[PDB]
Amino acid sequence: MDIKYDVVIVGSGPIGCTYARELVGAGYKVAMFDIGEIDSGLKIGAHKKNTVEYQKNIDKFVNVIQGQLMSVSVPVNTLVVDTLSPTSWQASTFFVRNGSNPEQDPLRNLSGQAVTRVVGGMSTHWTCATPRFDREQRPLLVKDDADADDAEWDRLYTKAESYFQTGTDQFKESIRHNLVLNKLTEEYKGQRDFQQIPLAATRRSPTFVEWSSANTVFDLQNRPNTDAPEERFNLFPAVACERVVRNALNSEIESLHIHDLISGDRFEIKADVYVLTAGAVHNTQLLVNSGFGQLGRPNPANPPELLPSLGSYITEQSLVFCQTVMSTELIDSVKSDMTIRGTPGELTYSVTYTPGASTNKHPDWWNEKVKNHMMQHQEDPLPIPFEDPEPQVTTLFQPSHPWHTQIHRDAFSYGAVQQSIDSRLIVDWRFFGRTEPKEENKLWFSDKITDAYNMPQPTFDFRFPAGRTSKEAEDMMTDMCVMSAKIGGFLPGSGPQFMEPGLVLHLGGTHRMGFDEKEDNCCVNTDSRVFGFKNLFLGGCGNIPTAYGANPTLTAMSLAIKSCEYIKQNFTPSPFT
Amino acid sequence: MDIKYDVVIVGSGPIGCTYARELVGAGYKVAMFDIGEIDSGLKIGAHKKNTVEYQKNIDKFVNVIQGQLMSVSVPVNTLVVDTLSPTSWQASTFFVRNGSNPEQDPLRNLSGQAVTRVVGGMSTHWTCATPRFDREQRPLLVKDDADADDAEWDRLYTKAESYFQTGTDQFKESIRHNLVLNKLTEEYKGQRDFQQIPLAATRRSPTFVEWSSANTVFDLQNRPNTDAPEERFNLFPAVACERVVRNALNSEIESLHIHDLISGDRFEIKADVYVLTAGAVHNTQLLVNSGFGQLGRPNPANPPELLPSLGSYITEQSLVFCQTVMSTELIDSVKSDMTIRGTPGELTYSVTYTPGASTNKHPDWWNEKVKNHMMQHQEDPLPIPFEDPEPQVTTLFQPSHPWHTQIHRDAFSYGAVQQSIDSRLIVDWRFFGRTEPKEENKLWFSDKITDAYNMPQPTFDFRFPAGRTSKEAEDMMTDMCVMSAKIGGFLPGSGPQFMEPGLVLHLGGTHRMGFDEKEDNCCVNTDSRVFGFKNLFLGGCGNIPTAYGANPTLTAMSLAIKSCEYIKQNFTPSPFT
Amino acid sequence: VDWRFFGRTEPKEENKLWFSDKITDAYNMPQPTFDFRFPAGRTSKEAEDMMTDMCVMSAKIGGFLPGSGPQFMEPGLVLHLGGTHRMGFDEKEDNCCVNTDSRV
Amino acid sequence: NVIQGQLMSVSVPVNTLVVDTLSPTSWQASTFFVRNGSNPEQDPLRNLSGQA
Ligand SMILES: *Cc1cc2c(cc1C)nc1c(=O)[nH]c(=O)nc-1n2C[C@H](O)[C@H](O)[C@H](O)COP(=O)(O)OP(=O)(O)OC[C@H]1O[C@@H](n2cnc3c(N)ncnc32)[C@H](O)[C@@H]1O
Ligand SMILES: *Cc1cc2c(cc1C)nc1c(=O)[nH]c(=O)nc-1n2C[C@H](O)[C@H](O)[C@H](O)COP(=O)(O)OP(=O)(O)OC[C@H]1O[C@@H](n2cnc3c(N)ncnc32)[C@H](O)[C@@H]1O
Repeated sequence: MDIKYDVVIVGSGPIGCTYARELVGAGYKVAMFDIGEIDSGLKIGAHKKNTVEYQKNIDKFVNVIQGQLMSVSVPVNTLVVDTLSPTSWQASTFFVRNGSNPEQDPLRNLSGQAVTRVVGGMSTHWTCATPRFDREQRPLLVKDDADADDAEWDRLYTKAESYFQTGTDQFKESIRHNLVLNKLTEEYKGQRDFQQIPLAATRRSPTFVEWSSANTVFDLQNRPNTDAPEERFNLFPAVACERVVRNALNSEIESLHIHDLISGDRFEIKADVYVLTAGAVHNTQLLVNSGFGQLGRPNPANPPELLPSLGSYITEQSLVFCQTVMSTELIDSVKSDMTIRGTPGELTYSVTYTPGASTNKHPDWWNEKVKNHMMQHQEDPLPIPFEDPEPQVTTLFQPSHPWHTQIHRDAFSYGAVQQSIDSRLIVDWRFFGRTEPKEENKLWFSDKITDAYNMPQPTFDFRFPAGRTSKEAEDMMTDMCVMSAKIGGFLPGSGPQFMEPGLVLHLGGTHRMGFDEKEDNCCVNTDSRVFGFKNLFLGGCGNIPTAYGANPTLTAMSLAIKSCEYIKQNFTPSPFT
Repeated sequence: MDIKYDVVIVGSGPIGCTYARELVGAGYKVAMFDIGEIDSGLKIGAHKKNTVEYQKNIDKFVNVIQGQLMSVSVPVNTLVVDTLSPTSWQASTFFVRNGSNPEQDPLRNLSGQAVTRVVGGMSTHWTCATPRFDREQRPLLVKDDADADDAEWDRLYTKAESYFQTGTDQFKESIRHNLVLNKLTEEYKGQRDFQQIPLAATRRSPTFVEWSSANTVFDLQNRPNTDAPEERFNLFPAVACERVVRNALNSEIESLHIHDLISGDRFEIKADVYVLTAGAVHNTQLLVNSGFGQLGRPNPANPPELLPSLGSYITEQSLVFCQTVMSTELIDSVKSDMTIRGTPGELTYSVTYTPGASTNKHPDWWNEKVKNHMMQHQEDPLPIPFEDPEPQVTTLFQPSHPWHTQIHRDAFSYGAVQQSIDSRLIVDWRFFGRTEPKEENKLWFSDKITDAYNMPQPTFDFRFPAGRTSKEAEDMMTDMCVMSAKIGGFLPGSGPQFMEPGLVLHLGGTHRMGFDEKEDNCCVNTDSRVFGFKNLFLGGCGNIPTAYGANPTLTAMSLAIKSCEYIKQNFTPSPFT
Repeated sequence: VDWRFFGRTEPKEENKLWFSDKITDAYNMPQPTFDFRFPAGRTSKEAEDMMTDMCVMSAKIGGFLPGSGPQFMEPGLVLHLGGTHRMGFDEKEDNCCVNTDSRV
Repeated sequence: NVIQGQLMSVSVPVNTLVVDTLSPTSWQASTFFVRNGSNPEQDPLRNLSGQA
C-alpha cells in the first residue's frame, strides 16, 4: 500500500473486475478497494455455489444468499406485541429501534432492495443469467444510425459474453430441460421462441457446473506475479471508500478518501482515473457524500448544482413468481418409447427400447438414461433419472410479450410439505417486467440518519408508475398463469404472486447514462464519464436509463468495456519502473 | 500429491488440527484430507463470523450456519398435499424421495443432527463456548487415583485452552452482561456461582471480537514455508476418505483409500499413523465402511467381530431454550446513579453522576457509558449504549443443578415482531442436560441406502433414557423458567421449549473411550487408540463415554493432546530432505 | 372480491363411499371411508382450464390479494357431494339406485 | 366461525405428524396409533378430506 496509482476502482463486483481486466491488461497501475472481505475460498471473488457440497445440496444455497443480503431501508416497525409479561420493559411509542430508518415511508419503499459487501459482490451468489437486451430495452450508443448502434452493441456484448463465459449448451442433455423446452416450443409454434437461458457457466462434468462470477472476469490476484510479471494490480479488502474530492472548478477529481476498517487508518489515495463500481445504491451514496446532487429530502425549490438527475428516474423490475408440479401427461411422455413387461421389483421386470427406430419420439441418449433409471431403481415411480439436471428455459423479451422469463430451478426454501413433493417434478417460474423511468421515483440520503458504516442512510421514494408499466405487470402475471399451465399445476403454497418490491435486485437508473446532461436527464455520457469531470467514471446498473425486463449485468458490463476504451484513448499508463 | 506420509489425518476440524499442531510441530511429515473445501477467506479454516459485516449484522449469521448444516437422517415424508391440480403427477404412496432415509423410524430419530463439510469443520461457525467438565461429567484417565486424574485433566485442559485462546474476560465491561450477572449473583447468593461463559475468543476492539476456530489451533498452511521452514504439512481439500484398509490380523491399518472429488481419481495413501477426526457420525461411518462393527440393522444374534460397541451408547444433550425481554426494574436500575433534570431534546436536559461516589450502585466506566448515551441520544428511551456487547453468562454444571447454562445472545432469526422489540432488551437462555449412555441408543448404517457421497446411510435408533436423564431434563426446564423470570418475562413466540433432538449437535459416545474394550464397552483406549490396532487413532466427541451437559469440544481436544503424547513416544518422524 | 370457479367431475365406478365393518363413527354407526381421485381425462383437463380462466378473468377486475392467490381447495370442502345413491331409468343399464320418482 | 362450528369431517386419516420436541418425561407412543377419532381405513391419498 502506497497512495499513488494510475487507476483506482471502488468495488470488486463483476463491473469493477471488467475495468480491472481491461486496464490491468493494458498496462495501468491499478488499485481496487472493497469494503468487504475475501470469503469464497482461494479463487478470490469466485461463485460460492461451486463447492461440491452445494452442487449436491442446492436448496441450502438460499441460506448463503440470505446471509449476505442486507436490506437497504427498513421502515420503523409498528407491530403490536401485547402478550409481554407485565414485568418486561416496554416503550410507549414505536421508537427508532434495530437499525430502522425513520425517513422511510413504508408505503413508498423498495423493501426488498438489499446490498452485499463481499469481495466479488453479488456475483458470488447470483443466478448467472446473461441475456442481451433487444432494442426496446437498450440504451442508444449511436444516434440516428440503428444499424451502427446494433453493430456497436454486438461487439461489446460478444466481448462481455467471453469474459463471463456465457453459453446456451450447459443443460442440453437434461431430460427435464428438454421436456419443458419441447412442450413450450410446441404450444407456442409460430408465436414465440424458446431456448436455454444464456448462462455464465461452464459444465465440467454431468454433475458439476462451474458458475461464473467476478473471478471469471478477473482473477483478483495481486500483480506482478509469475503468470503476469508485467502487470500491476493491488486489491485492498475491508476498505470503505468514503468520498471523492472534487476540485473547486468541478472539472476533476483530486483524490479518494478511504477508511481501512481493520487498521482504522484513513488515507487520501491519488490516481489519474477514478472508477466507481460500488453498486447502484452505493455509487450514489458515495457521490452524494462527495457533494454531488444533494443530501436530505429532495426539494425542487432548491435543485442541486451538480448532477440534478442523480438518484431520480430509478427503476426496479416487477417480478411475478410461482412453482408448478409437472403434469401426468408430461411425465408419461418421458417413457413413451419404452416397452414395459412384468411387474416392478420382481424377477424379470424388463424395460427396453429399440435404438434408431424413427417411431422413437426421443433420442437415444434420453431413452438409455430412462431405461437404466427404471431398470436400476425399480422401486422409484418416476422415469426421470435422479441426477438429471434442472430445466433452464427462456422465451426472451419481445414487444408482444415485454417481459423476461426464467423457467427453471434455482436456490429455494421449501416448506415441509413442498419437501413432500419429488424435486424432479418442480419447475420455478420467474417473469420480470420493465419499469418506466419517472423523475419522481427516487433514492435519497438522510442528512440526519446514518447506516451501519456511518454513511448517510439511503431512503426510497418509489411507486410502480401508472400506465404502461402497471398494465404490463398485470399482463405478465396472466401470461405466467397461462404459460405455466401447459407444464403442470401450481405447487400449493407457491402459487402466482408478486414478489416484494426490489427483491429482484436489478435496481437501475440511479446515475443514468445519456447523450446530454440536461436534455436526457442524466449523470454520465456514453463513456460512463460523469458530466463536467475529466477523470471520473461510474459503472453498473445505475447507468442504465431505459425500462428493462431482462437481467442487466451483461449490459452494464458491455457499457464498462466501452468506458475502458475511452480511458485507454485518453490516459497514459505510468512506465513500469 | 505423493503417497507416503508419517501421519495422515482425516478431517480438518479443531480436533484434526490439534493433532496437526502437535505432530507437525514435533517434526512429522503430515497430510490432512477434508471432503469439504476452503471457503472462510485467506485464513484457512477461520471463523466465518470474523468479518466486519457479521460483527455489524450478527443476526444474518444464522443463515451461514444453516447453509452448512446438512441433516444426517431424514425419515420418509408423509405430509399429505391434496390441493394439487388434477393434471399434476401424483404418486399413490409416500415413496422414498428427496434424499430421505426409509430405514429411519421417525419416532426414534435425532432429527436435528446435522454435519458440516468444509475446511475447519463446524469451528467455522460454532459459538466458541469452552468449559471444562467437572468430575461427574468427565471420563477417567487415571484409575484409582482421583488426584492424579485431576492433575492430568488440568494439565490437558490448560494446553487446550491455550490452543483455542479461551478466556473469561472478553465481555467484562458490557453493561448488559454485568446487569444480568450481578442480578443472578444476587438472587442465587450462597447457592450458585455465576461467571462469564469461557469463550475461545480474543477481543480486538470495543466492536470486534475475533472468535477462535480450527485456524487458531493450526493455521493450515502447507509447509515447508517461510515462517516454518523445517515443518512438513499438506492439506488436501475436496477429498473423500472412504476406507481404512485393515490387515488380515486386524492389528494394523495398511492404507487410506481416498477419492478426489474434483479430478474423480482414487488413490491409496500410506502412513505410519492414521488419525480419524471426521466427526462423531463420519468417523463411525468410515470405520463401518472399513469393516469395523457391522453394516445393517443391528442384531445381537450376530454381534460383530470388531468393535462390537461401535455406534452404541450414543448420547445427545437435551436442550431447552427461551428468550426474555428485560424487566423494567433492571432497565431502570442501569441509570440508578444518574441525576436527570430538564427535558430531553432541549437545552435544559442534564444527565449527571458523581464519579467515585460510594453510594453509586455502579462503577464509573458504566456510568460514563450510560451518561454519554443518554446525553448524546436524547430521543432514545433506553439507558443502554447502542453498541453495548451482549451478555455472556453462565452458572456451570453442578450436582444440585446438573445442566450447563448459557445466558447470552448468539445468531438468531427474529420473526417480524421479535424485530419489534429492541434488541438491547433481549436475552437467549440455553440449558443443556446430560444423557445417560445406553446400549440400545445406536447410530447404524444401511446396507442398501446410500448418502450423497455414496456411502452407507446413517440411521439413528435413539430415545432419551427413562429415569434420571428424563427426570433431569424436566427439572432443567423448570429451572430455566424460574431463573429467567428474575431477568424479565418471555418474549412471545420464544417461550420455553425443548429444541429438536440433536439440533444441539453435541453427539457423543459413537466410538467411546475406556480402559478395557469388553469391561467398559468401548472402542478406543485412553490414548484414543483403537483396540487391537497399533496405528489407528480416533479423535472427537465420539470418544467421550460419559453423560455430559457442558459443551464438549475442549474435552475432546484434551483427549487429542494426550493421544498425541502417546504418538510422539511411539512413532519416529521421517528425516527431512 | 372473492372468486370461486366450480368444475364438473365425471362419474366413475371406482370412485366410492364405503363403510367400515369394524370402525364406527361418533354415533356408533359404520365409519364412512372414501376411495376417490379426480378422473383422468376431461375432468382433470377442465379443472386446469378452469384455473387459467379464473386467472385471466380475475385480472380484468384487479390483482390478487396476497395470501389468497389462485389455488385449488381441499377436495370436498365444496360440499356438493353427489351420485352416492344415483338416479337413472334402469338399475342395471344406468348403474343406479333410484328411478326418476326417486323410488328405490 | 358459525359455519366451521357445525361442520364435522366425515373421514380423517390416522395422523402421522412427528412431534419430537416433547419433554422426555411426557408419555409418547411408539407408533402412529388410531387416536382422536381418526379412520384407520382411510388412505390419506384417496380421500375427500374437506368433506363434512
Ligand atoms: C443477489 C442476486 C443477484 C443477482 C442474481 C440473483 C441473486 C439472488 N441473479 C442475477 C442473474 O441471473 N443475472 C444478472 O444479470 N444479475 C443477477 N444478479 C445481480 C448481479 O449480481 C449484480 O447485478 C451484479 O453483481 C452487479 O455488479 P456490480 O459489480 O455493479 O455490483 P456488486 O456486485 O453489487 O458489487 C459492488 C461492490 O462494491 C462494494 N462496495 C459497496 N460500497 C462500497 C464502498 N463505499 N467502498 C468500497 N466498496 C464498496 C461491495 O462490497 C461490492 O462487492
Ligand atoms: C454447528 C455449531 C457447532 C457448535 C456450536 C454451535 C453451532 C451452531 N457451539 C459450540 C460451542 O459453543 N462449544 C462447543 O464445544 N462446540 C460447539 N459446537 C460443536 C463443535 O463445533 C464441534 O464439536 C467441533 O467442531 C468438533 O470438531 P471435530 O474436529 O471433531 O469435527 P468437525 O468440526 O465436525 O470436523 C470434521 C470434518 O471432517 C470432515 N469429513 C467428514 N467426513 C469426511 C470424510 N469421509 N473424509 C474426509 N473428511 C471428512 C468434514 O468436512 C469436517 O470438516
